[PDB]
Amino acid sequence: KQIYKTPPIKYFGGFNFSQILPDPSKPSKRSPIEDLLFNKVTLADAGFIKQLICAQKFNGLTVLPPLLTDEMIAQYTSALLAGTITSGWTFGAGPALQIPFPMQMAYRFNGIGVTQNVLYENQKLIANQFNSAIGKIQDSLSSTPSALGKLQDVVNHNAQALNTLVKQLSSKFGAISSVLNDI
Amino acid sequence: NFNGLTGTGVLTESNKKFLPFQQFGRDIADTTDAVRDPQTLEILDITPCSFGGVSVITPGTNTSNQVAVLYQGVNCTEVPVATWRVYSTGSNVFQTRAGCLIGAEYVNNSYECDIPIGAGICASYQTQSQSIIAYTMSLGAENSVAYSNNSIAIPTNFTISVTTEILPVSMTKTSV
Amino acid sequence: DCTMYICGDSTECSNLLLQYGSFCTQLKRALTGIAVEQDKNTQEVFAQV
Amino acid sequence: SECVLGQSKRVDFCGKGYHLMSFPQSAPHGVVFLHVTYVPAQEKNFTTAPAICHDGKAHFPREGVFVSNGTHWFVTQRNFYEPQIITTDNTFVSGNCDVVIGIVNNTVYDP
Amino acid sequence: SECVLGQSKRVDFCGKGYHLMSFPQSAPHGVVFLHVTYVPAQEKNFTTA
Ligand SMILES: *[C@@H]1O[C@H](CO)[C@@H](O[C@@H]2O[C@H](CO)[C@@H](O[C@@H]3O[C@H](CO)[C@@H](O)[C@H](O)[C@@H]3O)[C@H](O)[C@H]2NC(C)=O)[C@H](O)[C@H]1NC(C)=O
Ligand SMILES: *[C@@H]1O[C@H](CO)[C@@H](O[C@@H]2O[C@H](CO)[C@@H](O[C@@H]3O[C@H](CO)[C@@H](O)[C@H](O)[C@@H]3O)[C@H](O)[C@H]2NC(C)=O)[C@H](O)[C@H]1NC(C)=O
Ligand SMILES: *[C@@H]1O[C@H](CO)[C@@H](O[C@@H]2O[C@H](CO)[C@@H](O[C@@H]3O[C@H](CO)[C@@H](O)[C@H](O)[C@@H]3O)[C@H](O)[C@H]2NC(C)=O)[C@H](O)[C@H]1NC(C)=O
Ligand SMILES: *[C@@H]1O[C@H](CO)[C@@H](O[C@@H]2O[C@H](CO)[C@@H](O)[C@H](O)[C@H]2NC(C)=O)[C@H](O)[C@H]1NC(C)=O
Ligand SMILES: *[C@@H]1O[C@H](CO)[C@@H](O[C@@H]2O[C@H](CO)[C@@H](O)[C@H](O)[C@H]2NC(C)=O)[C@H](O)[C@H]1NC(C)=O
Ligand SMILES: *[C@@H]1O[C@H](CO)[C@@H](O[C@@H]2O[C@H](CO)[C@@H](O)[C@H](O)[C@H]2NC(C)=O)[C@H](O)[C@H]1NC(C)=O
Ligand SMILES: *[C@@H]1O[C@H](CO)[C@@H](O[C@@H]2O[C@H](CO)[C@@H](O)[C@H](O)[C@H]2NC(C)=O)[C@H](O)[C@H]1NC(C)=O
Ligand SMILES: *[C@@H]1O[C@H](CO)[C@@H](O)[C@H](O)[C@H]1NC(C)=O
Ligand SMILES: *[C@@H]1O[C@H](CO)[C@@H](O)[C@H](O)[C@H]1NC(C)=O
Ligand SMILES: *[C@@H]1O[C@H](CO)[C@@H](O)[C@H](O)[C@H]1NC(C)=O
Repeated sequence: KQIYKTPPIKYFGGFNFSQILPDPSKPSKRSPIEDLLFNKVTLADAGFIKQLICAQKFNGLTVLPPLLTDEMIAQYTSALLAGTITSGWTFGAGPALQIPFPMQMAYRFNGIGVTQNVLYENQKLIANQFNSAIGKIQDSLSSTPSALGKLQDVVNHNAQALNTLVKQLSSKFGAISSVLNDI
Repeated sequence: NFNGLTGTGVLTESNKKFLPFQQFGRDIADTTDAVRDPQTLEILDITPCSFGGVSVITPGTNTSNQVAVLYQGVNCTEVPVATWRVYSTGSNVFQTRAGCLIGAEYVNNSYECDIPIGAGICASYQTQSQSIIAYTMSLGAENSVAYSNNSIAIPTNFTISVTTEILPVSMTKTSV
Repeated sequence: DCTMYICGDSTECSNLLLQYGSFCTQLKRALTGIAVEQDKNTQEVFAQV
Repeated sequence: SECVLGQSKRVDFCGKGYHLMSFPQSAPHGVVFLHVTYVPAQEKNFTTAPAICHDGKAHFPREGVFVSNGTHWFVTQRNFYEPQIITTDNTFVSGNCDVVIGIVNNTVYDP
Repeated sequence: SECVLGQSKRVDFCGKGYHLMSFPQSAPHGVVFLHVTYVPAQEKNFTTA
C-alpha cells in the first residue's frame, strides 16, 4: 500500500544484501542482478515513439506502450524488499512493525521444526553461507548458456506471428496479382 | 505514376547502391520502397504519408461535456493539424511518450490514476473552475521504518473487519 | 501431412495449393508444439525423485 | 472447501489479514464471500535482547520475546502486548553464555 | 502473496527443501524469484525404541 524506503545505513548482522538492493550510482536505479537480467534479454520494438522490420509495420499493425513504465516497477520491487527485510512478514496484514533481522531468522527456523538456539549459536557460519550463495548465484546466471528460456520464447512467439501476418499480404489467393493498385 | 507504379507518398533522396541493371527496390509484402527516376536516373525513396488513430478522453456525460483528444504517435508539432478539428489547434498542447494530447493541462502534483493513458500518465476531472488535468501516476505515500539492533514494535489493540469477494460460477446455457 | 491430405498425388493440386501462402506451416508448427507439450507433461508429474 | 470449512493458513488468500471465518451467499450466476479477518492496531516500541544470562548460561524464551520497558524485563507474545514476569516455566537453557551476541544480564525467578 | 509475505508450509512449492524466504526481481515481461531453502546434510544412524 505504501512505498517503503530502505534504511540509510545498511548492516544486518553479517548478511550482504548489496547484490539485490538498488544501486544509486546507475542512472536507472536498478540492482546489479536486474541489470544482468535486462542485458540478457533482447528486444526489437518496445512501443516507444520512433515516427528495419519494426518500422515496416505500417499496415495497421501498431504496438501500444504499457501503462506502467519499467521504472516504477523497480520502485515496487524495492518497496517489497525493504518491507520484507526490515519488518519481517508483519507488513502483509496491517501496519509494519520493526524487528531486528536475527530475530526474524530465529522465527523462520522456529517455523520449520528447528529450535531457535541453532541460529544463535551458528550465526556467523550461516551468514557466511548466505553471502557465498548470493555471490555464486550471479555467476551462475551470467555464465549459463540460456536460463531465461521462457521470457525469450514468449518474446519470440509474438514477433513470429506478426512476421507471418505481414508476409501473408503478398499472396495471390487465386487472383491475378497481389497488388491492390495495379488491378 | 512512375512508368505505371501508381501510388501515393513522399519521395526523398536515398543512398542506395542500385547497380545499373537493378532499378527497383523491394522488401517484405511486395512494397516498392525505392525507385529509379526514368529520365534523370536518380534514385528515390518512397515513404507513406502520416497516419494514425485518435482516442477521446471524457468523463461521464452526467458530470460534464468537455473532452480531450489523444493522437497516436504523431509527436505533436510535426503534423498535429493539416470541421472536427475546431479545437483551436492549440489550447495547452502537451506531448507524452504515447502521442499528442490536446485539451488537458499538466499539473506538477500527483494523485491516484483515474483514466489510464500510457507510459505512466493519467487524466481526471478535478476542480481547479472545471478542467481536465493530466498528472503523473502516484504509487502512494512514502513511509519510513526505524530498523535498529534492539527495537520491537508490538501492537496493543486489534480490530475485526469484514471483506467481500465476488466470483462468477457459471454462464447461461444455449442451443442453436 | 497437409500436402498429402488435401491433395493425394496430383502435382497441379500442389501448384494450386502454393497459391494460398503459408497455411501448412502454421498447422505443422501448432501440432509439433502440442506434441512436445504432451511429452513434457508426463515428466514433472512422475520425475520428481 | 478451504476457508468455509476450517481456518486457512495461506497468507492473503481469504481476506487481508489473519483469517477467522467465512460465510457464503448466492447471487445470479455467482457466489459472494464475507471473509472475517483480524488486523492489529496501535503500536508501542520497546528494547529487546535475544537472550538472558543468569549464571554462565543462556535463557531463551519458550514462546514469545523478551521486552523491557526500561527497568524490568518480561516475556510476551508476538501479536498482542501481554508482559509476564520471567520464571523457569517460560525459558529453556541452552548454551554457556559466550556465543550468543546481544545477551544482557538479568535475574530469573525460581518457584 | 504466499512465499514473499510469510513462510510457506507447502512441500516443494517455493524451493526444494524447507522454505525460508524469497526475494522478487523484475525482468522484461516476467518476474524472477530467489527462493532460499534449508537442506540437511551429513548422517549418522542410531538405535531407537
Ligand atoms: C558485499 O558484497 C560486495 C560484492 O557483491 C562487496 O563489494 C566488493 O568489495 C571488495 C572489497 O573492496 C571489492 O574488491 C576490490 O575492489 C576494488 C575496486 O573497488 C579492486 O580494485 C580490488 O582489486 C578488489 O577487487 C569488490 O570489487 C566489491 N564488489 C563490487 C561488485 O564492487 C562488499 O564489500 C560486501 N559487503 C559486505 C558488508 O559484505
Ligand atoms: C481498542 O479499540 C477499541 C475500538 O477501536 C476501543 O473501544 C472503544 O473505546 C472507546 C473508549 O473506551 C469507546 O468510546 C466511548 O463510547 C461510548 C459509547 O459507547 C461513549 O459514551 C464514550 O464517551 C466514549 O466515546 C468506544 O465506544 C469503544 N469502541 C467500541 C466499538 O466499543 C478500546 O477501548 C481499545 N482498547 C484500549 C485498551 O484502548
Ligand atoms: C516498567 O514496568 C515496571 C513493572 O510494572 C514498573 O514498575 C512498577 O511501577 C509502579 C508505578 O511506578 C509501582 O507501583 C507503585 O509502587 C510504589 C513503590 O515504589 C508504591 O508506593 C505505589 O503505591 C505503587 O504500588 C510498582 O511497584 C513497580 N513494580 C516494579 C516491579 O518495578 C515501572 O514503573 C515501569 N517503567 C516504565 C518506565 O514504564
Ligand atoms: C548497531 O550495531 C552496529 C554494529 O556495531 C553499530 O555500528 C557501529 O556503530 C558505531 C557507533 O554507533 C560506529 O562507530 C561504527 O562505525 C559502526 N560500525 C560500522 C561497521 O560502521 C550501530 O551503531 C548499532 N546501532 C545501534 C542503534 O545501536
Ligand atoms: C519509539 O520510536 C520513536 C520514534 O522513532 C522514538 O522517539 C525518538 O527516537 C529517536 C531515535 O533514537 C530519539 O533520538 C528521540 O529522542 C526520540 N524522541 C522521543 C520524544 O522519545 C522513541 O524514543 C522510541 N521509543 C523508545 C522507548 O526508544
Ligand atoms: C554480566 O555479568 C557478569 C558477572 O556478573 C559479567 O562478568 C564480568 O565481566 C567483567 C568484565 O568483562 C570481568 O572483569 C568480571 O570478572 C566478570 N565477572 C564474572 C563473575 O564473570 C559480565 O561482564 C556482564 N555482562 C554484561 C553484558 O553486563
Ligand atoms: C549404520 O549403518 C551401517 C551400514 O548399514 C552399519 O554398518 C554395518 O551394518 C551391518 C548391518 O547390521 C553390520 O552387519 C555391519 O557389521 C556394519 N559394519 C560396520 C563397520 O559397522 C552400521 O553398523 C550402522 N550403525 C549402527 C550403530 O548400527
Ligand atoms: C447523475 O449524477 C447525479 C448527481 O451526481 C445523480 O443524482 C444521478 O443519479 C446521476 N444519473 C444517473 C443516471 O446515475
Ligand atoms: C519531435 O520532433 C522534434 C523535432 O524533430 C524533436 O526534437 C523531438 O525529440 C521529437 N519528439 C519525439 C518524442 O521524438
Ligand atoms: C514543475 O515541473 C517542471 C518539470 O520539469 C519543473 O521544471 C518546474 O520547476 C516545476 N514547478 C514547480 C512549481 O514545481
